[PDB]
Amino acid sequence: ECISVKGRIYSILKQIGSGGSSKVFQVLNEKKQIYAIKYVNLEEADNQTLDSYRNEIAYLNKLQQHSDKIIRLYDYEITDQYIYMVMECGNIDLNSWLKKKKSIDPWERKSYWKNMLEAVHTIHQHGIVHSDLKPANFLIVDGMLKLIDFGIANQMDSQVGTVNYMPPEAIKDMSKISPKSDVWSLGCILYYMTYGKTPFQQIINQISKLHAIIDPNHEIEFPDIPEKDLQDVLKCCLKRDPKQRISIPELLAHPYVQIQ
Repeated sequence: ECISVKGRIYSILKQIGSGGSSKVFQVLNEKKQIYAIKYVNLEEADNQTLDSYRNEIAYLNKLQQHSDKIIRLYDYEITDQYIYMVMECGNIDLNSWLKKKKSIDPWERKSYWKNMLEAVHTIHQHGIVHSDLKPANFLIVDGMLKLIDFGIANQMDSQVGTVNYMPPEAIKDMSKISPKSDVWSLGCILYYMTYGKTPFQQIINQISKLHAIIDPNHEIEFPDIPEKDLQDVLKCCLKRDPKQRISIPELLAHPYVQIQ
């Protein structure tokens, strides 16, 4: 049918998904402008769960002003039973688009990489460490990557939670989860954009994958390519020791990102 936020009326074009029962929709306001509206049901949420949603909502609203690589939260209404959020409506999340794409335009990969670092740098400036980045977390809005989520709301339809992007600090640390950890994941994303698979995607035993990820003897292949900067980038993010790992400010001054 049709939804009203705060005021304020919206026709429902489609449903982008069921969280669930978070439920995203393609919607249209009175001016027939397209937004994305995220309904969430608080009916059965507790202290910390609720307080995590508030917190993510809180940052998303504040971090608006610091970068345009964060998804626009235009307006939102929240009660004791639910949340509605009016948001920037994208074209397609990165993960899906990559599965479709057979291989990417080299210059487009560089473009997204800049978009990615930019958004993640922002949240890092405010002392947020996402710690769980996948292509899924990025939305192509008008040919441009935007981070749609800060991984604060860590609580809620197959089993599809991959450890392909997990940094080795996480796994040894059983502290050391820092922004460097976020670099590790971003490396994997580019690596996939670069080479086709993620570093340990070929291994299929989750338990091994882990042992592999944290084992220095296990060496990631970096097949030689035209873009030897891209290779250099890839080599620096996937350095198993955080200290040895490169930082995002340093990545922003990298020839790969800066030189054409």
